[PDB]
Amino acid sequence: STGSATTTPIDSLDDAYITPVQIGTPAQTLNLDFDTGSSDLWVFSSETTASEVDGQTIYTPSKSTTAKLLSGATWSISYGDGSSSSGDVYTDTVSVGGLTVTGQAVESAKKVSSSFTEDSTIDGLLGLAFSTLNTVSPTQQKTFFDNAKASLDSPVFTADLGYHAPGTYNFGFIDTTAYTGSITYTAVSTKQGFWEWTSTGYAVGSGTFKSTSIDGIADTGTTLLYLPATVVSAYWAQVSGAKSSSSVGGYVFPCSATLPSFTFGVGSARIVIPGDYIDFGPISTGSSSCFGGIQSSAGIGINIFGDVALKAAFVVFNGATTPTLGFASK
Repeated sequence: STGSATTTPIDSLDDAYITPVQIGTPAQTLNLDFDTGSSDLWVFSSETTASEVDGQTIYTPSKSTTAKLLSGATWSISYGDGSSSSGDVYTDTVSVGGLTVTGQAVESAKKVSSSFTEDSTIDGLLGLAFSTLNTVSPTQQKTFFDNAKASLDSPVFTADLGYHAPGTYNFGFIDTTAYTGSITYTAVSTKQGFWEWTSTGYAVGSGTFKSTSIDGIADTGTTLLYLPATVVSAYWAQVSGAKSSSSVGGYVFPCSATLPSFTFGVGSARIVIPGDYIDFGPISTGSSSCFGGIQSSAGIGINIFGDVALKAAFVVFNGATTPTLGFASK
């Protein structure tokens, strides 16, 4: 089997992407944030504290003929941005782009933090990291991908995120029309539960490539590219008027600037992030100061190849016995 679903930016900055997902019988369609940096599929629901729901579409398990409470199971998650959610657990039929999993754990939110309430466009998350990170207790549950895997034509999914435009998540096949050139594959460590890999270096604009190992994660659920302070300083030093602002919370630059590209290495291959992808717009409405899309990972504890990086590539998440990541230009 295979599945193919369009993913759409939630706003004009590509802060996140939402993908329609069918849950239950008859189908209830919710727009979920596919997150390769976590491993819980959780949704706003009929059980979510009413004051914490503001415009989201909710899952109502009592209206689904295929829903069943996983008795005694609970979940609780907190994300890198400090947001969180928690609740109880159902199993139900879940379909993404024509690919159906029966008995998928659907984590029903009883409580969500303010950032989720305030984002009317995201009805929940669909985690695509390794199932070892799943937060269900007492017995951890499998991700949608883990459950689908044995049914898939090939044990892969691909992320093809758009710059200010829709893109695609495919399951079970590689669309050879969706990228240019070849896909370069690189090793993955699952030791921390992430799609963790080692970039071979970077270049700033037309500069020479610096060969240096940068360990990080491929994370569709993070907006920006977070890299070591050395790398990030070298980038912004090439932008007139750029500086790190503690009051704003990162590097800022004059909105009139022309940003250099940023190249990262994947083995002997190279992915070029155009300068425009690094512009995240005014720091506040009407400001002539703009926020950078490449920021320091110092204090996160891990480097993160978030959407700024991933949307410059066609990315293969290979869930074979020995997992790997593939990157192609597009």
